[PDB]
Amino acid sequence: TTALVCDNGSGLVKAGFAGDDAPRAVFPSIVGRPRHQGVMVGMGQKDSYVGDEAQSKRGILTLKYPIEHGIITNWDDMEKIWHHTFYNELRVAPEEHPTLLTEAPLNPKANREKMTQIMFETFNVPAMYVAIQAVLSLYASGRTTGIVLDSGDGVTHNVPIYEGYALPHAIMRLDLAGRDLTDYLMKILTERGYSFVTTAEREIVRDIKEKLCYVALDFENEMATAASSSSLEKSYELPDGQVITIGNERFRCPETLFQPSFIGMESAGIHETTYNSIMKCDIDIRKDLYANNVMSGGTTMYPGIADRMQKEITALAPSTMKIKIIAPPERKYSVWIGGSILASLSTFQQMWITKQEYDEAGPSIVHRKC
Amino acid sequence: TTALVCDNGSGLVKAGFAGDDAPRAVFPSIVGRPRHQGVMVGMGQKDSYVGDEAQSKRGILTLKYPIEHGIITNWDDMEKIWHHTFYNELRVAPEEHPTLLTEAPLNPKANREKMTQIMFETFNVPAMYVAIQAVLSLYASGRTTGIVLDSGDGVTHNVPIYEGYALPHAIMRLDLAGRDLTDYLMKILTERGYSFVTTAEREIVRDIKEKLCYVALDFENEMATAASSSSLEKSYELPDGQVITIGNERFRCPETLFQPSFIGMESAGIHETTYNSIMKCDIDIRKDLYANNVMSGGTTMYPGIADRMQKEITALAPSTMKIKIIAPPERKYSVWIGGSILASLSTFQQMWITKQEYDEAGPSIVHRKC
Amino acid sequence: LRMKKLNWQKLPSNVAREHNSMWASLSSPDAEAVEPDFSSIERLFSTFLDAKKSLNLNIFLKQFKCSNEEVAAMIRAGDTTKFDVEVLKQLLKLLPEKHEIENLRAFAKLASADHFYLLLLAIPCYQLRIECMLLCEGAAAVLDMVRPKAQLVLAACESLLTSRQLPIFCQLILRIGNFLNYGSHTGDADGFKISTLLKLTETKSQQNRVTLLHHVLEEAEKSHPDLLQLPRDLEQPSQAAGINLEIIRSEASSNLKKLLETERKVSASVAEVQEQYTERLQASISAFRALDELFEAIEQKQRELADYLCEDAQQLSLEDTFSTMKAFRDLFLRALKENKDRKEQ
Amino acid sequence: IFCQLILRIGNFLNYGSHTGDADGFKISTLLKLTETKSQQNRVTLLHHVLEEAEKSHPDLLQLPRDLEQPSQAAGINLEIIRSEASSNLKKLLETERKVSASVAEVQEQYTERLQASISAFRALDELFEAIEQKQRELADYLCEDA
Ligand SMILES: Nc1ncnc2c1ncn2[C@@H]1O[C@H](COP(=O)(O)OP(=O)(O)OP(=O)(O)O)[C@@H](O)[C@H]1O
Ligand SMILES: Nc1ncnc2c1ncn2[C@@H]1O[C@H](COP(=O)(O)OP(=O)(O)O)[C@@H](O)[C@H]1O
Ligand SMILES: [Mg+2]
Ligand SMILES: [Mg+2]
Repeated sequence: TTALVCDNGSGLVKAGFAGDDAPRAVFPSIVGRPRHQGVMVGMGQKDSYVGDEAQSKRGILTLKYPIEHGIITNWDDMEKIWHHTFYNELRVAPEEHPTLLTEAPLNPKANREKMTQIMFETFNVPAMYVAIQAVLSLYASGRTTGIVLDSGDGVTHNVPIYEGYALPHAIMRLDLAGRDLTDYLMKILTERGYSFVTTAEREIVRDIKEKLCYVALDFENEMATAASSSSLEKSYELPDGQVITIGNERFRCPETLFQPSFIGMESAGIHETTYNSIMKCDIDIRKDLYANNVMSGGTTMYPGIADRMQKEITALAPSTMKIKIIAPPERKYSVWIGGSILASLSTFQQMWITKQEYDEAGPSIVHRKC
Repeated sequence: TTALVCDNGSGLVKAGFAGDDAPRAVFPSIVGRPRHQGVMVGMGQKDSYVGDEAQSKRGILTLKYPIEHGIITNWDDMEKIWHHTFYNELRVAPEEHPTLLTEAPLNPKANREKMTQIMFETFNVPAMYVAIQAVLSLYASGRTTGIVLDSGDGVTHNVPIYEGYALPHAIMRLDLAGRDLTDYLMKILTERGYSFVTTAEREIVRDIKEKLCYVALDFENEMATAASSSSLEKSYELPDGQVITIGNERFRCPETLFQPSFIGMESAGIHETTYNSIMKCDIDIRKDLYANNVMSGGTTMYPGIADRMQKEITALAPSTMKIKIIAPPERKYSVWIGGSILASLSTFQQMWITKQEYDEAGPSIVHRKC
Repeated sequence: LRMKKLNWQKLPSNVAREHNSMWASLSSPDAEAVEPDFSSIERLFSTFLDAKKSLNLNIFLKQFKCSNEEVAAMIRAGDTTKFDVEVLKQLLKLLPEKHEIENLRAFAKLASADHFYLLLLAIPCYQLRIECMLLCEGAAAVLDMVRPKAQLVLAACESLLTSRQLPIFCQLILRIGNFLNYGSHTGDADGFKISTLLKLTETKSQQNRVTLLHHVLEEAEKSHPDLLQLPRDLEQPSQAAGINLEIIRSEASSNLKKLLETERKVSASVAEVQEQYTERLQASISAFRALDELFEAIEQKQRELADYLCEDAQQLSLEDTFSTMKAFRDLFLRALKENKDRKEQ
Repeated sequence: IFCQLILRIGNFLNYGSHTGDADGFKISTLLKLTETKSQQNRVTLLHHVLEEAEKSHPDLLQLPRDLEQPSQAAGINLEIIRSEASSNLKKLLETERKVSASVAEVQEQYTERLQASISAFRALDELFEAIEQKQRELADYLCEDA
């Protein structure tokens, strides 16, 4: 029996099969319910539009994310998403396929037990394992020692890894992530006259950011340049045919990642956060970490971010130090790619959490083998 | 005339007048500045707020410590604190008012000259003396020969003293102090869900450790105690009215002093530091020094700490050797108390740098006459 | 009248003028000389003891919060209201030296540190006075702590001598051990040392989790009065572990030797000392007699115990039995929980 | 010009004390020039000497133009740049013997590659000796101990 991999993200759910190059089913992790009145009758109506179905009909639905800041709260919504993946997107039987799941570090201990409990009872999987997001991200690159900047949708965390094992005392975490950058975009879009309030219009602002946003190399010069000439302005067409124009709002949105004071946060940017995580490690291994910055996650794809981080890290590290940042093109699915690689290896066998062991310690055995 | 005694610490500043028993003015050693925009114009506004004024308004300020690990880093910020203490808290003109100062052990040579020029020129102090934190700590305990475990907010120290002079070859140092202890509590507090990622939110987590955290005699026994029953749980109310509950995290925060591998440090515990610092002395003195372990600083005010280390030192020390842990009830302000005693001595007036004496030799004169 | 002083690292006047030094050129009109505004610069920037002994004495006198005259009366009168065991030790070290007495005798104007010495000098035989109450108070805190140790070790030996399960338990392993080691150098031995029971868990079974101690406990579980009443009899020897009798015996003898030595000095003093401290010293002398007498009973009791185990003398040094027996009992309790856990699961 | 002016001014301020009347001072003195404060408490000795130096712009104000190269040179220690060049050279020579003893199939492609890198570092370490000679004059220029 082949294994299964399902990277439960905050914004997107990427699941497939072990050994595959790409996920078989990636869909947003949103569950929507109707808010208007069902005047029409005699027609097939549902109240549990989840994932891709809810995205298409978002005009008549309220879109809610079951996962906020990487922590699952709506546990009845997560059961729907897991049931949607196992039976609709993949069309597989959970009781005959071992499963692998991915969970962010520095997560509440209560999250792990509940996730194990659902899968071993509601779905009755034969085997299950939980692995760290940043550990699987480095396995995609083929390495086993490096420092991973994983800016997902809900949380930005930095996990230095050495010889295949994480360093729990040097992990830094920043709550500013991709979703918080979307909300800051709507805040400054009202400056020019465009108002987006609905959760249906929240997705529109997300797609504006995914296309017209880039990281400026020099903020002071790029702000002076934008005010000097209209050469930086682009245009976007709304689903109703309306067109909007944004000038210096293009790079001011992802700049918050490096100046978190824009949205009121106090912690330093990702460039200073990564630097601080290096000094928490031993001085004899900082040579192996300063040259293996492997970005991952969707939020790390603003054009110019790789150049910007190299420039900022250089001004912090000693001049003689060598700084090399690896930015793989497939960093969106890096966390899943490492999981697909790991599950196929025969060494990962004899490490499963089988049914005969889960009942020995209940949902607390997930902490025994993680 | 009277002589002022001013103790400059990493966390608190304790000052007052010589001859008394308790410090007149003890306040945190912070200098905060606004991070927002001042909309109103009628009210009086100030560039910076010093002392407990900044602590009260800490919701809209970032708090910066002028002293890190005992050494004075921000020399312009520490000139504000001394001005605040002399003119606002004590409200006494430093002119015609000789003062006394306490300096950390192994103080850098440059810092000693810098302070002498600051007080003699700016404040026009007729006389001044500089002492050592560990030397004054043993005076306040009614002794003259012993080993002091001066564990403050910045740095933990073990300074064996013999007849009023420290032993520089046997002086140890451990960077496991109160500030590092509260930063470890924040990391493990997220295991239950609660998150504190702000400097202003560090003071909130400081008071949780001060009130609820204690030391367990047997780590394994307390580990099994918390798992067996929830009797260890305690409830604390945040300033905004929320309630938080902590179980086994109560005794795992001060345990890092004895198992420094928890925080990532590769050094040994405080129990081994005293044992290591005692083998650098003479064999005959070791019998005398073993029965004069004197506590100091605020970081040692934990329930069952004067007994836990006695159990630990018993294992390291030989069976014939005797151990006497001295933990005076007022050990929080021991350093200042010794300074008050020293300044009141009739024969102590010969060790004062007169104003006319300073007119011949500059700030380099502090190394002499001391 | 006065100028702000700026501190610089002054260079020697013979080195700064060398040819390689740049200051040599400035000393001669070889560069463009510039003159500052001198008018504005002035209006804009305008005891006999050593310290080791004298200071330590004042610090010693600052834990009483009384005058120097008052503290002299307490020493003369021998009052111990504010004087403790540790305080006396510091006073013993802080005593007049050979040079200190000569300077004072050769001699208000003198500092308060030497003022207490002058008052202390007037006190007759001040050296003897401090030693009198140091030993008496110290002896009071010694007898009440050695005595429970002496009773505990004596009780442990009697219980160990009168134990019933050890003859049954040591026979079962001996019978088993002969079967296990039949046909080799080991086995068929009449007896073994007491340290054998400490290595019982080293014999693993096929399951690798059940040891020889676990198996003999499984068959002993059927007969609860047999081999399971043993830990009830091992409580007293277990507590005696870590309490060596050599230190407690030396401490009693050392204090008595010092107390007896000072007894002659006290007897040579005036009658005032005798009528209110001499009877205190002899009271402690008689009290310690019962302490050392019980030690002989312990030595007699352990002599039978040393021959009880059929082990060579000077090899069964009391503390060896206490440490080994406590560890053996500790391992016994752990095996019982595992055996009970095995039965239920 | 600058070091002479502070020496002239410093002698005036320290007249009649142990300090003063000195023929020179260490280079670290200028780092403590701004610590002295005047009556205003915001105008230091550095500020005052600049006020009179502002009258003569070519004097004492062209200095920061000459200090850009030494300023950029800070933070680059020579104890790691010299060790790194020597450490790589030692490894190259040790492996040079190994490849030479190997089959000629490796020598025709890799032996000549190593010799190219070995010869390149020769000019690198030669410049290091030039720096050592240059800094020796500078050390005696400031009259500071070796
Ligand atoms: N009851 C308590 N329990 C635990 N920690 C405490 C308690 N009271 C105070 N502390 C700790 O004491 C620290 C500061 O105390 P202290 O007065 O020794 O510091 P300090 O004077 O700044 O030190 P230093 O001389 O090292 O600079 C606080 O940061 C706090 O963590
Ligand atoms: N080209 C892009 N430019 C900027 N942001 C992007 C881009 N593509 C995706 N994102 C951001 O990535 C986020 C989710 O990506 P992903 O890392 O897969 O989420 P998760 O890891 O939480 O599943 C979205 O919120 C989106 O804002
Ligand atoms: Mg992810
Ligand atoms: Mg202190």
